[PDB]
Amino acid sequence: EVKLVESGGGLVQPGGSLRLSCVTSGFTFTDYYMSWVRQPPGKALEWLAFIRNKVNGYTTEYRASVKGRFTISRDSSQSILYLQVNTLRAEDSATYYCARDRGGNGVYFDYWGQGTTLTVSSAKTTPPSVYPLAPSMVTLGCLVKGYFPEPVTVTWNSGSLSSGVHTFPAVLQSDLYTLSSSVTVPSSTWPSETVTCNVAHPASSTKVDKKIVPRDC
Amino acid sequence: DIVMTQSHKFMSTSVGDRVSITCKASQDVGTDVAWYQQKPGQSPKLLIYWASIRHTGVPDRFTGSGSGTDFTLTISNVQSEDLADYFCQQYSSYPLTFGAGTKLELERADAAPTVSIFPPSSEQLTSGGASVVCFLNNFYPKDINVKWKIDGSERQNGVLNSWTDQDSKDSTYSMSSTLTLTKDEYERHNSYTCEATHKTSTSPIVKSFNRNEC
Ligand SMILES: [Zn+2]
Ligand SMILES: [Zn+2]
Ligand SMILES: [Zn+2]
Ligand SMILES: [Zn+2]
Ligand SMILES: [Zn+2]
Repeated sequence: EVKLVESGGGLVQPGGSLRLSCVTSGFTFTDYYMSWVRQPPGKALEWLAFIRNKVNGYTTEYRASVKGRFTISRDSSQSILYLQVNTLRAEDSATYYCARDRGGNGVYFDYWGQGTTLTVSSAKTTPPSVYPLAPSMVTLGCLVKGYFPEPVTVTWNSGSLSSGVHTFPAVLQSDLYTLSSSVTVPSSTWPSETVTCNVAHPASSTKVDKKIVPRDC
Repeated sequence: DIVMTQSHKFMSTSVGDRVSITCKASQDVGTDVAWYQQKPGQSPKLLIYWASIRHTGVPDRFTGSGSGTDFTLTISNVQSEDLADYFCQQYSSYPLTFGAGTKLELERADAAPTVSIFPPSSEQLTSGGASVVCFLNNFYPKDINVKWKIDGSERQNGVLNSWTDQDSKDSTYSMSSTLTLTKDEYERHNSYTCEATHKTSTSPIVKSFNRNEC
């Protein structure tokens, strides 16, 4: 049915410009209001703009703070919605949501896309360093240190080990993130069977495997 | 402009109970109010529009009510799949504004944390660094405090803390603490201690290791 997929996010330096995209499917695109909403870290959602349907002349309405900075538009022959952004500052870092609207001028958002994450900073992309954490039930782990920017995904045994896994959110310090993950397995399954954590950092094309081996002390 | 104020950022409840999430508007918005649900790592989902009309596919447990400035989203018979963030929205006047959200936390009996301490790995020591990690898993309630002790003295600089959200399986919380030092500094001390203060124990849970034994 209704489906929305956003693209265009990533790391961008301050003062730059870019265009976000939203590919829609499952409904007649030219018949519905479309909008953009952003979600800053630890802050309430902020509506940015919306554009009306064909019967209403495709007119636009903007948040006063973003007028002259942000531009919403539709593709001429495809079911794609765009959002042009310029003069980017660190405050623009957020998850940007594409949404289909209902209610006419009383706009509410009945279907949201998955969202695309934008990070505005001058910090340099850095790959992570993965360190093992070794000591009836035993707890192992992996330490991911010194990477930028987000995100980083962690699996255990290529996805086959999912029970008892705690992956903690990343913490920023001096323009570098730090993340850790823990797993608890029965002592009769380790180290008799291998336990390996997999770390992915697509911003630097990094994919590390780290086998957890027991220690002598 | 119009501000939607959700007075509670967190609300406690149990499975099978009834929850009322309130939302207060800065001025009269009539019934031009919508409600949404957002799970961690997922997109928002429309629950109610026009103050009281359930969206298609929304279960009958979610009900909206209110007129003017005070609105409420009531969830009868709370299920485990309702652990999420809930926020309101007004469309009486532009710009459209949202509430800050209210997260539903599940009630359960107390639980002491399982504490584990880890010395630095050979990979990091070869690079010249030394990080010590302390895992604190499956405790309740979420209120906890961790202190790092080096040779008996508390250390605060170089500590990084991180907390998980409520576990979707046992309704507990977890926390990780990483004390980062240089290799030279790490080799100049013996005992490294991670102390966990929790309401489940009158005395703190202590986990430590000695470098002389390794
Ligand atoms: Zn709808
Ligand atoms: Zn768990
Ligand atoms: Zn709380
Ligand atoms: Zn109205
Ligand atoms: Zn020292």
